[PDB]
Amino acid sequence: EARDILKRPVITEKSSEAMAEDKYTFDVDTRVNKTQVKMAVEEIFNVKVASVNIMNYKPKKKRMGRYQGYTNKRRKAIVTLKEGSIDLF
Amino acid sequence: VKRTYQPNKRKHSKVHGFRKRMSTKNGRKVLARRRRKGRKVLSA
Amino acid sequence: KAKEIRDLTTSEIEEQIKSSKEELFNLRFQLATGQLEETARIRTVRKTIARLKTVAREREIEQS
Amino acid sequence: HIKKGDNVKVIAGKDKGKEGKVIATLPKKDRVVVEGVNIMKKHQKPGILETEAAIHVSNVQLLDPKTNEPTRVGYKFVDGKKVRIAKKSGEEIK
Amino acid sequence: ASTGNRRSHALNSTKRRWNANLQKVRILVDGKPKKVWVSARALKSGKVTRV
RNA sequence: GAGCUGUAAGUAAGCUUUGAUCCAGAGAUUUCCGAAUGGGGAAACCCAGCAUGAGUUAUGUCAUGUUAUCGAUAUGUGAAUACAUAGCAUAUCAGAAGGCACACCCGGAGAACUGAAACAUCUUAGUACCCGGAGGAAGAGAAAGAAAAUCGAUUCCCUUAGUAGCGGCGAGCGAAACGGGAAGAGCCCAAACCAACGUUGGGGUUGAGGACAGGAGUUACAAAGGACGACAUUAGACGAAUCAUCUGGAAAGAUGAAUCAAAGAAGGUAAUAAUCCUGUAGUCGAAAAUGUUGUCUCUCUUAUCCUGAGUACGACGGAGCACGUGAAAUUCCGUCGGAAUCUGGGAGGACCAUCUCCUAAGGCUAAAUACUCUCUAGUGACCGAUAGUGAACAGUACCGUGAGGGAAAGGUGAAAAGCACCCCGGAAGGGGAGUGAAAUAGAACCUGAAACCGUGUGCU
RNA sequence: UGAGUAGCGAAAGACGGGUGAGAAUCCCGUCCACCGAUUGACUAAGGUUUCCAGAGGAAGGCUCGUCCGCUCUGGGUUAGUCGGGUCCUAAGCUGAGGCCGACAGGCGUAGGCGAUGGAUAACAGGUUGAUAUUCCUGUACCACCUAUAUCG
RNA sequence: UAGAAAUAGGUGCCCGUACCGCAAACCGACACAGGUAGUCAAGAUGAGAAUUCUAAGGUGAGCGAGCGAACUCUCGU
Ligand SMILES: [K+]
Ligand SMILES: [K+]
Ligand SMILES: [Mg+2]
Ligand SMILES: [Mg+2]
Ligand SMILES: [Mg+2]
Ligand SMILES: [Mg+2]
Ligand SMILES: [Mg+2]
Ligand SMILES: [Mg+2]
Ligand SMILES: [Mg+2]
Ligand SMILES: [Mg+2]
Ligand SMILES: [Mg+2]
Ligand SMILES: [Mg+2]
Ligand SMILES: [Mg+2]
Ligand SMILES: [Mg+2]
Ligand SMILES: [Mg+2]
Ligand SMILES: [Mg+2]
Ligand SMILES: [Mg+2]
Ligand SMILES: [Mg+2]
Ligand SMILES: [Mg+2]
Ligand SMILES: [Mg+2]
Ligand SMILES: [Mg+2]
Ligand SMILES: [Mg+2]
Ligand SMILES: [Mg+2]
Ligand SMILES: [Mg+2]
Ligand SMILES: [Mg+2]
Ligand SMILES: [Mg+2]
Ligand SMILES: [Mg+2]
Ligand SMILES: [Mg+2]
Ligand SMILES: [Mg+2]
Ligand SMILES: [Mg+2]
Ligand SMILES: [Mg+2]
Ligand SMILES: [Mg+2]
Ligand SMILES: [Mg+2]
Ligand SMILES: [Mg+2]
Ligand SMILES: [Mg+2]
Ligand SMILES: [Mg+2]
Ligand SMILES: [Mg+2]
Ligand SMILES: [Mg+2]
Ligand SMILES: [Mg+2]
Ligand SMILES: [Mg+2]
Ligand SMILES: [Mg+2]
Ligand SMILES: [Mg+2]
Ligand SMILES: [Mg+2]
Ligand SMILES: [Mg+2]
Ligand SMILES: [Mg+2]
Ligand SMILES: [Mg+2]
Ligand SMILES: [Mg+2]
Ligand SMILES: [Mg+2]
Ligand SMILES: [Mg+2]
Ligand SMILES: [Mg+2]
Repeated sequence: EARDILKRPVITEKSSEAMAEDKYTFDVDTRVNKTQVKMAVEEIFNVKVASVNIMNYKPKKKRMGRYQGYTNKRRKAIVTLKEGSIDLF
Repeated sequence: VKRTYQPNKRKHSKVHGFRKRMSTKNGRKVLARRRRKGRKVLSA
Repeated sequence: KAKEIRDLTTSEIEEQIKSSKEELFNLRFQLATGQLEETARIRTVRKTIARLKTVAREREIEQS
Repeated sequence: HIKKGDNVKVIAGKDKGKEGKVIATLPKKDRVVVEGVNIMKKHQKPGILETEAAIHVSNVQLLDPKTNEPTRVGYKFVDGKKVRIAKKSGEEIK
Repeated sequence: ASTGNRRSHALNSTKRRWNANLQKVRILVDGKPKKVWVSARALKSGKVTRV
């Protein structure tokens, strides 16, 4: 289930600035806790995790012509590595 | 001057929410009427 | 592929499910980093997993 | 009943009387693209492209193998297979 | 209890009920003694015996 | 049987004659809320117990199952209290809950405006609303009947008949039997009485009978199953016959000459097509599932006593009967009283006598009948965008705390061929040049009336 | 039509420089002026992306607009200790059994839910375009777990 | 009451967290002279959180330019 917990890496200027400090940002499944995220990261990337910070993002109002709607709600986890490194690219 | 509507999330949910409607036969009648008419929104 | 799956032992089906889920995970990470561009591989692996779980359930229902 | 690669005669439209190979088939719209038939001039932004525009399938007709006259096509069975056959002659269509 | 009409001398109609003459006695229901409301006419009939 | 990855263009990356997309039958998967049921809760969320399993030295975390209440069964255990019971714990069952087109149906409960030219009896009306229960129908049903020469369960249609009658005899309300039809079906108990250890079997079921002395069937009349066949439904397949010229952007139109027809229904195709396409008449077709069905089978069968008791019935108060308590029989409810036992009992519109018909106080029963959210196939001297659904593109937008109210909005062209390129302009917008039959068909796109707004000027 | 009419919603602006097709209205600067028991700062409710950056100027903005709480594209909210839950109860709501009621239902025992109150372990500094007692640095505390020697 | 340590190392979940917030974002159909709970409380003067001017900090109010008639409104003599 570890590969169901982690959906995708988040690559932004802020997330790259965090990567410079050995912090890796992932979009995760909205139903998981940060302990599950830590275990999933450890299982997938064979690294040691110092800590996990997690946050929720509300759906964003969005439109395409007369069709207004929302984006999906998101859960964002920032994973601080104790040892190892993650080669996303 | 103070107007009639002073919004309150808790008050609104407790008086008009889904569970309050389910709590009485007439509230369930409201839900049935709104389902029959085809409303997108059945309650708060 | 259902014919090819049908010739594998139950444990092998489980072994292929795990490795297919690993390849699918890798494809998503490549896509999110703008490095895949071969986007049809995602649906192929997804349906293969579906087929693998379909047969596993079929045999787990013939045994019981 | 009209397939890609077929030799067809155009029996209605501007190019009525011309023959050509069926380049493409659009079964959902019931239209075919016939080489050299219904040439459109489109204004390409990044010249004037000249290419075929589809015409309705009912405006083309197959030509009989023997008489080389337009023919409607029926169907017959030979060893569990459906084969196009001409109405005018009855010989199987390629 | 049945519903009917109370009728005035001018025949004005008003809805009314006719209640049974229920009396609270113990009748040993389903083997177990139990105080239940039972009509006096039922007690006269004899289907239900008290105590 | 060649394209395909929805609407739905666009690429990108792919799938597909080693048979894809697609259609039908059957399977598998099926998050969370919701009766929602482990507990809570402001629905789609939060928090747990127990058992089992991952993981970790270990805790934290996770996975899977299970845990509502009331019923049901069966194992204990235990009060006041001695036996007991109430109660309590545990296992097993998975019976109920909630929803609806809930339109038709049965029941409980039940208005008012209104009419009476006021109004109370009466009417609206046992209607509207509310509540309960179900079914594909429901209800009714096998004479204590209709009647007055006899019929023979119920229901429904016609008629009787706006009659008889009811009615502040006002306004109004308003039958039934006979006759003609649709459909058609009859049955099971309780009792006496036998066999056995009061409870089970046997027996019996009515207008005088009972006690005693192969043919019928799962549609009631008892109830579970199999074999084979049939048909139909849910995908589909085949399916006759036209060419030429003219005008046109385009022919199906006109003209000339042909053909098919169990097919001249219809729709499409660049204008109006029986013969171009999809079809039509007609014929063919099912691996699978679902029905309805026939045969075989398979089942079952060969007046001494009794005859429904707190009943019938009666008084008082009400209700239902077309009928308002009246000459009011007939049916039901509350309260109170309260029979008879084939020499019996009930009805025939108060009541009595005779006569005649029937045999209450237990139950079951198809069909003819009611309705349509639906499905399949069709139809219309029905609408054609202010019409027709509120809605051709929406119970949306919007309004309201909420219940709730509730719009506007269809058309380029045959085909996007949707205007390359040049010029003014920041753009918008234009003038050319092209496409097109047409661009005053350029997307605010068929036609483009009137109000209204401008420019020019013949007379004034 | 009324009609280029009424209005354009409490107030102090001036100039320089810039940008631009276009500037009283945008940016920057200096001077001037207004609030200051507040026109300042921080919490709560309520709203729900309006926040940040880059690009834009049809519509919206009572004028203008190069600007914007407007449009396009891409981003932004980090907690063992803050507030709430895994703690507690009040009013009130609900309520196994239970009592009552034509139906529907009403009431109520144990119990439960329920803060506006009770309990409860983290502080200072730094840092971004946008977060910070949450991130980083420094120094702590609390609960549980394990390892190396009475509880009630 | 019945009843039946230090030290070292490790672990610590969910929800909220942007922004406005006495308002241009909340309630008032509006970028509306209104309504909106609590907290922080500088200096001069003063009894004072009155008054006037200032600090911190914020702001110049989303139409302007002239003219300086009647009349209307607010203000002074
Ligand atoms: K055609
Ligand atoms: K924050
Ligand atoms: Mg957090
Ligand atoms: Mg649920
Ligand atoms: Mg639940
Ligand atoms: Mg619950
Ligand atoms: Mg059960
Ligand atoms: Mg159950
Ligand atoms: Mg129903
Ligand atoms: Mg029902
Ligand atoms: Mg009247
Ligand atoms: Mg009901
Ligand atoms: Mg019902
Ligand atoms: Mg055919
Ligand atoms: Mg044909
Ligand atoms: Mg022709
Ligand atoms: Mg009898
Ligand atoms: Mg009556
Ligand atoms: Mg009567
Ligand atoms: Mg009478
Ligand atoms: Mg009588
Ligand atoms: Mg029109
Ligand atoms: Mg309409
Ligand atoms: Mg043009
Ligand atoms: Mg132009
Ligand atoms: Mg031009
Ligand atoms: Mg043009
Ligand atoms: Mg024209
Ligand atoms: Mg037009
Ligand atoms: Mg005007
Ligand atoms: Mg003027
Ligand atoms: Mg005027
Ligand atoms: Mg004036
Ligand atoms: Mg003015
Ligand atoms: Mg102003
Ligand atoms: Mg001042
Ligand atoms: Mg901004
Ligand atoms: Mg403007
Ligand atoms: Mg914006
Ligand atoms: Mg209660
Ligand atoms: Mg009761
Ligand atoms: Mg509190
Ligand atoms: Mg900030
Ligand atoms: Mg903040
Ligand atoms: Mg603001
Ligand atoms: Mg303003
Ligand atoms: Mg304001
Ligand atoms: Mg205000
Ligand atoms: Mg003071
Ligand atoms: Mg002051």
